Amino acid sequence: PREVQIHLVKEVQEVYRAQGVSIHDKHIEVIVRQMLRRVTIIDSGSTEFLPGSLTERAEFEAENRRVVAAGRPVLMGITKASLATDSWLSAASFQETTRVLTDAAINCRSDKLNGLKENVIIGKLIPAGTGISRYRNIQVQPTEEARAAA
Amino acid sequence: SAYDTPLGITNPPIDELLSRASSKYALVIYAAKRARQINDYYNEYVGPLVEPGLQEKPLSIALREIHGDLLEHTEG
Amino acid sequence: HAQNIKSAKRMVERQRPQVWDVLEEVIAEHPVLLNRAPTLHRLGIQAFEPQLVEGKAIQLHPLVCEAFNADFDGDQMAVHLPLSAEAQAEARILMLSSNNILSPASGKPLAMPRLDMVTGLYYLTTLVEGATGEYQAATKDAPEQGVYSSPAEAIMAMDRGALSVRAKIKVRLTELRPPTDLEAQLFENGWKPGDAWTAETTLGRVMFNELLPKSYPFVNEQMHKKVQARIINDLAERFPMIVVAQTVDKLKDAGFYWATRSGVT
Amino acid sequence: MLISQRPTLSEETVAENRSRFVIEPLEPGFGYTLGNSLRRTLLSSIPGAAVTSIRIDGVLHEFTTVPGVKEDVTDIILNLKGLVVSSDDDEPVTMYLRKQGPGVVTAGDIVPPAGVTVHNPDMHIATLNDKGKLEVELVVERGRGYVPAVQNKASGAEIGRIPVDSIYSPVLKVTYKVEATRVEQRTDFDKLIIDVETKNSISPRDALASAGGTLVELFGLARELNADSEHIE
Amino acid sequence: LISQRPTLSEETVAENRSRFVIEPLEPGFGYTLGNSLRRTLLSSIPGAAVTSIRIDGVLHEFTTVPGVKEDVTDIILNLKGLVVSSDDDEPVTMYLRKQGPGVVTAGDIVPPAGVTVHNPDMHIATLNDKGKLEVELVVERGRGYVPAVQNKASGAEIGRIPVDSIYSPVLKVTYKVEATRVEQRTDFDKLIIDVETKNSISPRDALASAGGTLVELFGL
Amino acid sequence: VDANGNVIIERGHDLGDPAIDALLAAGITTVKVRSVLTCTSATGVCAMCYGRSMATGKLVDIGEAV
Amino acid sequence: VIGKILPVEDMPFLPDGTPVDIILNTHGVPRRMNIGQILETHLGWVAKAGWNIDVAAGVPDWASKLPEELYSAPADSTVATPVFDGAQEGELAGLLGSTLPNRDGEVMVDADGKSTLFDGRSGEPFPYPVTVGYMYILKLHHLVDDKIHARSTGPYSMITQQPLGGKAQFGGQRFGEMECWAMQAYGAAYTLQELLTIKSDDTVGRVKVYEAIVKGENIPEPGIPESFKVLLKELQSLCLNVEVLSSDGAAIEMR
Amino acid sequence: RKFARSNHGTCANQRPIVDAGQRVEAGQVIADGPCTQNGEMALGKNLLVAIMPWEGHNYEDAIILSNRLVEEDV
Ligand SMILES: [Mg+2]
Ligand SMILES: [Zn+2]
Repeated sequence: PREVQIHLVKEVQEVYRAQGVSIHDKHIEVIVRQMLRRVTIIDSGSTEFLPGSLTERAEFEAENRRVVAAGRPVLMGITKASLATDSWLSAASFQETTRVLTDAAINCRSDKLNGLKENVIIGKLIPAGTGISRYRNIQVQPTEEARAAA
Repeated sequence: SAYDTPLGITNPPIDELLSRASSKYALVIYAAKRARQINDYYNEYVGPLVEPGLQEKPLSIALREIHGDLLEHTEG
Repeated sequence: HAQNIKSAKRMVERQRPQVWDVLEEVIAEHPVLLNRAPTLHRLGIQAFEPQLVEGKAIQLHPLVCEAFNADFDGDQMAVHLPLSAEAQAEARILMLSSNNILSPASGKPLAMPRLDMVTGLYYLTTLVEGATGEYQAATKDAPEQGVYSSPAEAIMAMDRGALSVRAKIKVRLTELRPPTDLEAQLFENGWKPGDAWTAETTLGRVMFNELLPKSYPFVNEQMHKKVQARIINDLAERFPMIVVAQTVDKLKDAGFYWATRSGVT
Repeated sequence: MLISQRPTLSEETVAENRSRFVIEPLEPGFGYTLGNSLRRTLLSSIPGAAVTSIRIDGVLHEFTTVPGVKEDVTDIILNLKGLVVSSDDDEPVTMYLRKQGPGVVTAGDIVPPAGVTVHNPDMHIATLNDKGKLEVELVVERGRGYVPAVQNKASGAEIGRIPVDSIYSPVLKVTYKVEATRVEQRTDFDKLIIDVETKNSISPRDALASAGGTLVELFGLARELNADSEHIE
Repeated sequence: LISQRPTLSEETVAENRSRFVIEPLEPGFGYTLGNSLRRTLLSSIPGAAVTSIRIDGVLHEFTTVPGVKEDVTDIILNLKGLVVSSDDDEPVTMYLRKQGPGVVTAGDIVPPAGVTVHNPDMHIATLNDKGKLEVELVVERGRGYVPAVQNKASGAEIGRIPVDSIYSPVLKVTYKVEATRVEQRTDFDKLIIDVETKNSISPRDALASAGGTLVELFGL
Repeated sequence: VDANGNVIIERGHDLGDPAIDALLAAGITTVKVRSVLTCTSATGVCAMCYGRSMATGKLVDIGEAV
Repeated sequence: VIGKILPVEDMPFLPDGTPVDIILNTHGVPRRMNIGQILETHLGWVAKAGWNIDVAAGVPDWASKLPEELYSAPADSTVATPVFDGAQEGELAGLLGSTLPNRDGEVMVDADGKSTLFDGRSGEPFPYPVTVGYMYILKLHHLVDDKIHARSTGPYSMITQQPLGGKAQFGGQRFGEMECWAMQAYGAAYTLQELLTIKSDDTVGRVKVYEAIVKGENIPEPGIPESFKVLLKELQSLCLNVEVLSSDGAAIEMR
Repeated sequence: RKFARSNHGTCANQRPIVDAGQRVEAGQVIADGPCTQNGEMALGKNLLVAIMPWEGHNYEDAIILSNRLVEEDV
């Protein structure tokens, strides 16, 4: 993964460097991260795990380690990443609504609204920026020395 | 270093504000809640802490009071 | 001014002389969100303080056109009015142009002299030999001729058709913080807010450095867009955003003021 | 005759000698008209005195600094240019400065003849090193604006007599800006803000009063041709 | 210094246009003074221009009169060529009843006392034998330029057409600053200001009106 | 760390022109920077592992939608 | 676009006192790569300023291939130049070098085709001679009566519950996806969530915020967008049971 | 056709150019179209332009007008 993570960023930068525009590697690395952050399964799991299924890292590892599977690193296309996203109402928003929504419905698949894109569609407070619980819940009292002074 | 007398909506300076909160995103709500309070005062229900102007906007009062350091916030 | 809300809603419909004195009072430091479709990046939207102007045109700032990617060849921009205290605040705090000088892409300043201001400041600062009122430093026969006690004296001399704005001249400077080597040589211990020192520059470069912040060291170099970018980037890295946001405004004012007397046709 | 909105004059204080005036609100194109006029009048018109030629006892042809001084001839020149003097002669008044021994040469160290007065005795002119005595003869005269140094066979045939560029102007540095004001249903009414850095000798309101005084007197002759109809304030 | 009071000699090269010479002046002072005068002249001089016209035939600007060559629009655009002069401060009403065949000139108006039209050679409209052109014009005394005030908001009748009123008797104003005396022995500027009017007021009267105006603007 | 171990810059440094120059003057032809590619966050990314923001001119915010 | 209409007087004016009508920016020309307008401008000056060329006793070089009897021309002489068999490069250098005492006995424009302008605003002369001349300019249809549009509130659509599009129906202005992207790039959740609820959709929201603004009270927190009701009802119409659970406890309807 | 609303909203105002006592050949211009003055495609106007930057009003291919045009109605 890491050499490809270098390669993609180098390659994406070189063509900007060529055209004269300059972007900061980390902005590419944010997308290349979003490329290299899933596993393809040849055949493993043995409980609600289909052979030949794209699976998220953290959720896979937790059941894989077995405290009480078998995954290899995969490189996925951005469309194939937004297609194989954890969310459903956003996946529906991108492409092939009926196909994914049918699967979502029978699966009873719960989206957390951690993604911004879904939380745009429903007219709700965007969780990004000024919409995290540490921001949206802030009690601002006037200071004890300022109160009596008025 | 050399402020060069800022005026209007750029007053008070944003750097002197940013220092009070952890990040600007905190400063936004940290102000907006005080703006929401001084909005309530006209109807906590604390009054304008810093000297209010002829027709100064609730926002500017909050930012002036945060610049004066008359408030504290709680990261939820 | 209006006896009843309905009567106010009539008076605003009739657009009577009594509303205009109020609209300044209502628009006083009340931000608006300018957006151009297609919005290609974050700086494609920016918040501003609306000044009230006559005519039928939105008077955009010349520095935010690099960001907006908006040529004045029939392009149109949307304005939005944030209503909630939160929206109004966030408009003032996050997306105010003065705050968003540097690119999210790199962190190079995008709100910088471009097209006109570049030629203006380039003419202003470019030191050209064989000019009027040039500092010669005559050898035993005559005085040095072209030395100046203050920038004021030089401005007085340049207002007369005697000294040209682009010439090697010897000003005595006080309010401008000297170059690192020059401070390191002359003062060492103390700075130079009140301390005086002699330069070998052009009145234009002095008039330009006059725009940049009191404590910032001296340039003594022609303002090529790369050098402007480097200086404004350095200033953005070293100083507060308000300081840079004023210095770039003075750079714009001076830039355009001198873009005329540039003689570029 | 015609009537308009009576222009206000307010005196914003920047520092001791330097100030800003605000003249508002002016009809569409009353800002620049009286603005640049006021600037050029403030800079040029007002009477004041200054050094025109100096003579430091030493240099006949010796281009290098005078032996037994810390400064250079140029530094002495551009320092002396700074010296602010007021003369009521209308004649090239010659005055001598002489000082000896170690330490500083203040503005107070000069001995002014009858009529002339230096308003800052505390300002610095030179720093004299040990085992040395500097003696300089300065020609102070009255004039207008800025005059470059010209050896027009007064200091031409002379062995030395260094000619120096004069700042007669009591007002050192004037700048100005115009701002559009919503006075009524009409906009683009120009509010003249005028930054004015003077010397210690005069007050900026005095300089402005003098400039105005010269301008009203200058336009008085045109005013007094016909007296047909004016846009009265 | 040179303690000489500034002086200005009133001159003439034509009736419509005259030169003026101001001297002596402070070195580099001329251009600014000339500018101030030029600007005061071009902006703020009280002119007599048509405010509202009234044709009995047509109701509005975008129709035509029976038996005229050009229509009320181009008639209105031609009427702007009037250099009417009005000593009256109030709105004054003139009349024109040119009947039968011929070209209608600016001398064919019948003005009340203290209203004068100074270029009667100009061409307004051509009438055939069939046509009659009856117009009454309203002259008001203003300054600078005003947009054609609406007759809907104000309590004026359908018959009246507002016109683009230009209260500028001055036509062209320039200046050039002669060197006059060499650098040595106290050099002074002399400015020569070329003034060109609409033949409504004499350059002297306009210059005196400007001189009268801006002195009121200058406070001490 | 350099050849000897004369440690010039510690963990949690913004790497400004002074620091970048200092690392060159130290005499090292490589440095290990903390990026999003190696971030052990449950949801999204963690501030310190992104680096300083370009917009702010300071450490990236704990709200930023990078 | 017309950036500024200057009052007649504050306008870069000729030595004879004629103010120039328009000033087109120089930096545009070499970038845009259309110098035509400048040759068109130059020839314009030759067109307005009549030109009795004192040809010569043996003809000047530039007028070696001179066109049909085009040596003299009166004041305001309208000239034809076809789009290939037209006025040549160096011809204009000869055509500007042409005496035309405009009332006064002096030339305005120089051999190069520039003129020394006095600044109406400043009052000073420009320090170098600037390229003045006569240009044919076209009043374009892209008019503010077509383009300018505002809406605080107004008449809404019956089908969608967001303000209309167009000046005829007194519509709003379209807040697209790319604006939402930028709002989110700023991280201005409150602005976007205000734009996408009360400013567009929510029927209680718009009247409540109008009421709250005119009363001068706190803006109510936008709760229930019409879009979400529409999509919830629409998803429930396609036989998908969608129920929003809290962090802990029992689920709820929006109202 | 006196002040006819043309398809694109602009006016199609016509005027006569020729005088009464005048001979006219076949295929000659008699009337004045909406964009003719003596029979010639005249869409816009001839204006005295100056080419230079002017205090940032013309920055990025913007245009500066003299009120004279708006007043004189050119
Ligand atoms: Mg375009
Ligand atoms: Zn991390």
